[PDB]
Amino acid sequence: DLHEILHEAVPLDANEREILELKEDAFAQRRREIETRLRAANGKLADAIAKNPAWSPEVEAATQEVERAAGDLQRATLVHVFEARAGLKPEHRPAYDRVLIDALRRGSQ
Amino acid sequence: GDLHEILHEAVPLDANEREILELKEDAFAQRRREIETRLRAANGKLADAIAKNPAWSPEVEAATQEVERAAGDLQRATLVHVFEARAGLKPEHRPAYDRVLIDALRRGSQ
Ligand code: NI
Ligand code: NI
Repeated sequence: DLHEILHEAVPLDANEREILELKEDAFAQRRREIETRLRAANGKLADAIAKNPAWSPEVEAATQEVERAAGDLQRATLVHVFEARAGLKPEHRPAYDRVLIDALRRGSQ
Repeated sequence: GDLHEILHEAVPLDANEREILELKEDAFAQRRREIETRLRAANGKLADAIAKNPAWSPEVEAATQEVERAAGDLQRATLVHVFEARAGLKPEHRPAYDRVLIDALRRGSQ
């Protein structure tokens, strides 16, 4: 929810909004792509447990995919934070940082 | 809701099942706190780094990887707990537990 709390947290001029809108679509593609992997991995866990409620090679395999998809989402969200930052004018960025830093510090708790 | 909290609410236990699962539930709860601790420490590491140099530094790359690991750890740790809890259940009560488990998980496939 770092993406959510940062989204529209700082002002944006006309040209900043349009660039950050393109970056948002790129993020949306990557996110939906990871989200699909997560969904498929869950579906296979469903079949596995419904077949045999034990930690089978099926369960382990799907779990690693869930693990990887979970981690990929955290990295993708952080990368987008910096990508969105790079789309700001070199005088607006410190305002973006202060919200980001606090959002992390209040999450360090 | 969370799968751990979906199950905890949806499939109820008897008096004996709760007393039996008490030790294991406390074990998982403290395992979760350890991972939560790791996550918080990772976030403060990112906060301190960006404040020094708002960039993708080695400090940022390392902390992100720590976040990536802890996020994955929680998923596995939760799943292991799900099976551990299932073991301490009466054989008769397991289909209900399984039903909530499979359904809650099936929702995560859509
Ligand atoms: Ni965004
Ligand atoms: Ni539990």
